[PDB]
Amino acid sequence: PQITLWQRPLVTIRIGGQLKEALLNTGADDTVLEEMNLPGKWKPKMIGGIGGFIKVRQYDQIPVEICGHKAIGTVLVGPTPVNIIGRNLLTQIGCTLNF
Amino acid sequence: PQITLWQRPLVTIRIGGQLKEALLNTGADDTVLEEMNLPGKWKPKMIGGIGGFIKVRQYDQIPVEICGHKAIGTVLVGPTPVNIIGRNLLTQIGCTLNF
Ligand SMILES: CC(C)(C)NC(=O)[C@@H]1C[C@@H]2CCCC[C@@H]2CN1C[C@@H](O)[C@H](Cc1ccccc1)NC(=O)[C@H](CC(N)=O)NC(=O)c1ccc2ccccc2n1
Repeated sequence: PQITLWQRPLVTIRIGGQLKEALLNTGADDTVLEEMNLPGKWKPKMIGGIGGFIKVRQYDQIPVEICGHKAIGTVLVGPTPVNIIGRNLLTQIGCTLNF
Repeated sequence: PQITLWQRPLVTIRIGGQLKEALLNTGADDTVLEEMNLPGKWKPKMIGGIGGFIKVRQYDQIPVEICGHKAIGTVLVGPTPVNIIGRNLLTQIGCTLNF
């Protein structure tokens, strides 16, 4: 589809069997989701942004469905105010910026 | 142009007479540049990111050129790990998300 930027780019995503509201983020390397109890092995990690770093748990090859499209990759989970879908997954659903 | 997301979406911008590199960011509402001197009166503001809140200097109605396209709006200057162009300026140059 085509998404304008007047409003925050919120879309519906399906992960771990649940449907969630995530923000499309060209400015995020990784994908960070609100704390949730996922199955699987996970390594500890530190990621930063404006304001500093926060510790998150890293899960690999997690199947995610973004607005109908299907992708699968790394997902960081932690103390975040919103679900951030980063470039790692955006590339997988053929998403681009145009102006 | 059509920018893919296999690599950080960086672009060259021109502002205050200088050139700086900036990350086109759809997940950001505001535009925050690293600490630099800009003409004009400025007001103290605070913004929150993933790592928390930070203090910034706000400049309104400032002209910015993003890959040749002109935009005029608020620009926040503070201690950020990188220069980011937000939705307030991306909308001005008719930028969208596609896939
Ligand atoms: C600029 C401002 C208006 C304050 N907004 C934002 O920061 C909003 C805030 C939202 C609510 C909280 C959760 C994140 C979302 C999305 N972000 C936008 C979002 O695009 C933000 C922009 C950014 C880019 C580079 C450096 C810092 C910050 N990206 C991020 O926060 C991602 C998070 C991640 N680990 O994937 N960080 C990075 O992509 C990133 C890249 C390089 C870095 C180098 C050193 C230190 C930290 C670095 N972080």
